Amino acid sequence: MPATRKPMRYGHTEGHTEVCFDDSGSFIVTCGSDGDVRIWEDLDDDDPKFINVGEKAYSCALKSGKLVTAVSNNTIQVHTFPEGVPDGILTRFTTNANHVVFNGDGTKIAAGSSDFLVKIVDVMDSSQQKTFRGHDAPVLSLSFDPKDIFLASASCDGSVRVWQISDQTCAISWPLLQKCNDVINAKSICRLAWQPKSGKLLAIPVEKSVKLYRRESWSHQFDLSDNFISQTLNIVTWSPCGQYLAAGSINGLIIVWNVETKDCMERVKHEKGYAICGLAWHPTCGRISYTDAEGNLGLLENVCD
Repeated sequence: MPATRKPMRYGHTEGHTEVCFDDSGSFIVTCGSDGDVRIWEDLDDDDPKFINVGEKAYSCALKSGKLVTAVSNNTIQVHTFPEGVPDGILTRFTTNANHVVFNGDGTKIAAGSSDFLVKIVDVMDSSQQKTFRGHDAPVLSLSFDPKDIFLASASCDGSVRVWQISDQTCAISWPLLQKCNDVINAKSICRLAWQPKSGKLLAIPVEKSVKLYRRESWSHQFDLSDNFISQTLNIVTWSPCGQYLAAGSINGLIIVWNVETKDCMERVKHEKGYAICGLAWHPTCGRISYTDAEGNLGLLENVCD
């Protein structure tokens, strides 16, 4: 039986919209350009709990009861979650940040901004910060190595780079992306993702494929492709076991692969063809939540049934 696509529902105003599951897996958590973070029981929840994090949210990450958001006063801030108690400011940039992520155990965050910088900050001690310098245009996306050795970044300068966290050096850079000056002009936000457990592979959406590179050697392993992908892939996310990978395209396609066998497990088309800009795998079940550039929220169930 194929994955069942519940009907998408309105989540936020139009614009970039992110999604994850809460720590328990019982809730879907979205954040959007209206500056709200919404907490949904499911897609039938007509009264989701809200956290007003600012006038506009660019990105949100959630781990172990800490909600970290990039908002339009150029700060990276913290709230407790789901309570929503303000818990301070972790760092700032001279412009907005475009992505913020937690590391594997939730003790660190990384953020990337339109002033080209990447910063890692200790969640419990904002005085502990590391800055990664080298990108020549806005940073689009970040992903932590689960082994806490490396951090990957994708940028409007056309590069995907891997950084060594301990000394902030650049271990490798692949010129895989199209160049542009502003995030609004990016063909793809290239929401790349490290493989969860071993971190053996880094998955990068590039044109109509997902490219898999091996850690430490930075060698290309193989690509995941499909005849149904007709427009650029925007975002990937792994199943928590590291065995499956989902990708979302700029024209609304969601596709799932078994990464070991490269078998295609699922394909789901967006009814209106909006770009997938948020995508998340449930922590324990075959369930994938996703959000699109129009602010809508969807849910796939019985994934890889």
